[PDB]
Amino acid sequence: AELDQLLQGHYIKGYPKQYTYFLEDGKVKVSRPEGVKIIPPQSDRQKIVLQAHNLAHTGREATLLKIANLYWWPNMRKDVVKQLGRCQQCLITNASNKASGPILRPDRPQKPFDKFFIDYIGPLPPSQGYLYVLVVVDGMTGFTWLYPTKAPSTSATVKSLNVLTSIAIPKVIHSDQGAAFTSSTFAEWAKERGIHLEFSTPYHPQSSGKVERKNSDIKRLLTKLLVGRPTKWYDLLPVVQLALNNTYSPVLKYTPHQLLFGIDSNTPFANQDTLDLTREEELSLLQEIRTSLYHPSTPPASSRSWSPVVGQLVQERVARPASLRPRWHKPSTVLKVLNPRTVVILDHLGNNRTVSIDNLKPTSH
Amino acid sequence: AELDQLLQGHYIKGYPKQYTYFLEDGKVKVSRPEGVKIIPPQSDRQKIVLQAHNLAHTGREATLLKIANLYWWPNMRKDVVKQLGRCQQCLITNASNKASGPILRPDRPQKPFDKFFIDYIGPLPPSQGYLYVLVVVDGMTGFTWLYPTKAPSTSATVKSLNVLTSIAIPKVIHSDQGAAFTSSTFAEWAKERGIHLEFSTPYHPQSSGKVERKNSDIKRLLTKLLVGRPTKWYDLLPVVQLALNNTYSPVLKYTPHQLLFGIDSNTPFANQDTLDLTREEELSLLQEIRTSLYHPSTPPASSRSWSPVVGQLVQERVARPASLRPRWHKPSTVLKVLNPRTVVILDHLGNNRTVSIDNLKPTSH
Amino acid sequence: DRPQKPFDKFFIDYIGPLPPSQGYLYVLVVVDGMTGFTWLYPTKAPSTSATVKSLNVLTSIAIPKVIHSDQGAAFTSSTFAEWAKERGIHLEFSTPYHPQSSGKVERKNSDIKRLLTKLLVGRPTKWYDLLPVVQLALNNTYSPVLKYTPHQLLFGIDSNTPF
Amino acid sequence: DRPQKPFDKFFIDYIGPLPPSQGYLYVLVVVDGMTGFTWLYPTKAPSTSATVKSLNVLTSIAIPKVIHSDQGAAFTSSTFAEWAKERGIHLEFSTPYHPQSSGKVERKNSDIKRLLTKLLVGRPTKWYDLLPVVQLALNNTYSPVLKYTPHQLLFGIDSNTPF
DNA sequence: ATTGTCATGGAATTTCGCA
DNA sequence: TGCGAAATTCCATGACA
DNA sequence: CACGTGCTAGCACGTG
DNA sequence: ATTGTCATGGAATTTCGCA
DNA sequence: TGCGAAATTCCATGACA
DNA sequence: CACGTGCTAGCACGTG
Ligand SMILES: [Zn+2]
Ligand SMILES: [Zn+2]
Repeated sequence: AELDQLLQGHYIKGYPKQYTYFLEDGKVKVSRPEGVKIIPPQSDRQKIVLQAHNLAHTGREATLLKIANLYWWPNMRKDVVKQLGRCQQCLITNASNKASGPILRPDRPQKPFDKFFIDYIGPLPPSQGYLYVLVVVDGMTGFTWLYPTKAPSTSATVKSLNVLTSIAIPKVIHSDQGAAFTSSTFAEWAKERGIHLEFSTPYHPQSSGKVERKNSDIKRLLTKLLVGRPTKWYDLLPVVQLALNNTYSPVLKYTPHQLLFGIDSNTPFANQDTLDLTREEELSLLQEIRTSLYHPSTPPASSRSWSPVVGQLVQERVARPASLRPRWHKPSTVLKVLNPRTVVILDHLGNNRTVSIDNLKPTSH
Repeated sequence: AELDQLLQGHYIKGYPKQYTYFLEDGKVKVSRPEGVKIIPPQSDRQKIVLQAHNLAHTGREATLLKIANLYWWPNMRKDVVKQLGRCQQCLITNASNKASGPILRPDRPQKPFDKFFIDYIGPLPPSQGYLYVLVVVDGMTGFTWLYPTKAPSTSATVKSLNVLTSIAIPKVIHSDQGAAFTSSTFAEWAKERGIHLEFSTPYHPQSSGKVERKNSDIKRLLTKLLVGRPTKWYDLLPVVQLALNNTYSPVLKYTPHQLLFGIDSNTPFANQDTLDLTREEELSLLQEIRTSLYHPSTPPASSRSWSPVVGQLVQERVARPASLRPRWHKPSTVLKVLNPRTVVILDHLGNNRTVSIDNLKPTSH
Repeated sequence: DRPQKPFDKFFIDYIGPLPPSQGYLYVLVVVDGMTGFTWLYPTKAPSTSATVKSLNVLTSIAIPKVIHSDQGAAFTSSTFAEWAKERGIHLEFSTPYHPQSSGKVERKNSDIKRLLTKLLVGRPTKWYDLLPVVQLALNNTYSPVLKYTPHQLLFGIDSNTPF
Repeated sequence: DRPQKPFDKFFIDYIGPLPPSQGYLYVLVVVDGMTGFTWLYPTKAPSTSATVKSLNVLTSIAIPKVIHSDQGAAFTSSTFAEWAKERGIHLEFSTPYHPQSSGKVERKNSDIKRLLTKLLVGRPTKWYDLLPVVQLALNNTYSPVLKYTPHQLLFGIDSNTPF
């Protein structure tokens, strides 16, 4: 009883007048369309709101309605939202209802051998005691190399990539932060050959999209070929590699082989259209195709997405959350906005993290 | 060389005239905008198409372009699609590009105790040597009961449901074809009490949506409550059960308790709005709420969906497909269209199956 | 004052000892004061201990404003009074040897007391298993004074098992 | 007839024996007929056996219309002729003791033959490990007659390691 | 400190053979 | 020209994770 | 040895 | 012989206190 | 009436599987 | 004991 001048009939900002505010039992009541409710002082509200919310750690509306049952005051929701911003457990467990910003469609690498994309497929069914495949996809062309390994180790990634780099050396190699790739040994091997290692954000395999999406064609064709047969794939990687490199992307009109060489080699259904040009008149035409290749632009934003601004409160999807454990880390802050879709955060540990917005939800309230 | 009258200059339906069809090497050629291509007889086409497709079991376009490299004939695609309809491996591995029809929003059960929805949550973290929860959700109200079990057995489902049915008996009980529910023992227990067992389609948990979506609120609140604490949940099922039954659905304006009783019991923030009516004037009002409760209608169809007609060729998502094994069964036929979204098929074994269209793709070609 | 409603008062009492059916020698009787609804909980003794076990199962469904009982040991203990306060359940007590109730509750506690005993000789020393059926009958029994069942007054619709 | 192109002809030959670097005593030399590109495959002997192992790795990348070689045992075997036909690779044969090539191939097979040997005394009996660097140099070597590298003629762009 | 991708097959649409 | 049939392009829907 | 990151196993139950 | 669901919180929108 | 602020409703986005 | 159906584990690698 401090803003109680309403009992004498005095006006207090935010309190309507066309009602009558009496007293009963020792409590300031108010007659309402809803019924008759109890107005507590400012001092007693924050506590009541909490009591109510705490019953099932309910959201804005569900929390208000429980209080509606007994109380009215000016802009109760204002007090309730204040509380949901403070409740630690709700903030770290409730999922989000805001979708990521629309995806970026990175420019295709300019030249063959600009960027290399890598990932490991497996474990697979043991064929000749091999268990994994190292897939190496060239950015620009989409030419793909397939190396059977006994494990996804630096040890064996190096082995393969040597046999590979005999043909050429790439400027950039991009991979998921897979164990074998983020080793120091690999950093060495790459430093030595003078190649820049570029790394995907964690738990975000669209980043390695080019490989993953080639993986698909690799698993798919392997399967079609191993139907009715027991799965011995080792002896098929050769057959798959060639076939895939030599299959047309409809929206490009070109095989990765073509985008890498300008003429087919001696493979079935060999295109001879550039037969009569000199190699020089032909290699020129290629420079042309490579420049005007179809390229997609970002799709429109979702009606209810969000994009990250500096110093905004933001939380990170828990790596591998335990059973019955919250799916979000303690809230954090945006430091650098590398693009509309990648952000560096003051991590919860409290490092620097470069994370995809996908593994982020904007903190509510 | 049978439709070779084109060499003399005769016309054959479907072959253009403004070109010139000569002979070289012993092969009927044609001069084209594309270049100079080879026309083989009818007898030699089907084989060529196959050769081409077989290189990477390529789709329509990707298969044509490989043939484009060397050949032209009238409506080559017509021949190519014919072949993709016959290739067994492509039909059983290529995914689909047609989405399911839009979902149905089944009428809410009319009265409390019309329909019961059940499922088992777990395994969980061992609390007092209990590992699972049997969740029982009432259709109409959404009142929910929570039974801690040591396993998801009929043995123990029966145990719980007895304690439950002491309050009332349900007309219908709906569950996923979970082991313990599709036992004959359970059929018995249910036959005895005279309750009809209604079963969800396999591998389609939206069917048990009402439970699953309550599961969510159950796991969510459990977590919020077990933050910082080690996960001993046994002693919390009581607290959760009450709290959840007594939390408002915003779009309904009502707690499941209210939809089941018409007044709150003695729980925090007890609504007293129907205080002054007789129990009779009150129980009547309830009959009213129950009738005019918000209900959603099916969302619009996707631009590129499909819906099942009788006798259509259709294939079924492989239960648990092995590694490198195709994700679809040999194609089959629609017998009965139970609704726009459930179908009975001549199974591949070759039984009757009632499957959701979600686990179905229309056979291509 | 204002009209009677459910959950306003639960009337509780023990019944026993009875013939040992799987160790259960007693039965806890809870009756809603207004609808005359009945819950039955088989216990091994009339202790606070098992009175709590059972009223927990019940108060996880719904919670009375008031519990009313005889001054039986289990009901008058501190343990129970602490258990009560914790939940905002008011305790009321029938003054010794002169039992208290409304019309309705007196007869229902009777119906049970006798209905229990009939299916105690008619179906003998294996009664445990049958309490659920008893409870269903009891709650689906027709009322003279209000021409509606407990299962009707409580849920506001017809039972799917009429009696 | 019509202009020269890559994959039209691969010229192959063995070189050895050499000082045992991890067991590899020979080297298979494949040179593209038009771009003068070079692939090098360390083998343990000049057998069809290891000629196949190696040309498989290569023919998984791209496939020549023609292989041309000396009448060395490995090249003239049935095994190899069967392996060839299977893939639609035509076999051509330099008539004994009087070796055959275009200008380009003659000099490149020379460059290698000598470049191999220099980094055979200069960096001694551990050569195996260095074949990749050799191969890179070889393919990034500048051409007089056509003022472009193999790596340029083959891929149509500048190497990311010029020489 | 970095970013989704592309085979696929009905459907929509633009090009073609012939007047 | 303009009209029917063919042929090529459009694209959303899934699987790679 | 436990921790971070990129992959597929695995176990349950009731029935045949 | 069967069928998705609903808490949630910014945003959109309809009701309210006062002239 | 009509205008600004409050209050209630709208809804798409995720997690249950 | 393997098979159908509804759940979460598990193992890999390199580094600290
Ligand atoms: Zn909370
Ligand atoms: Zn196929």
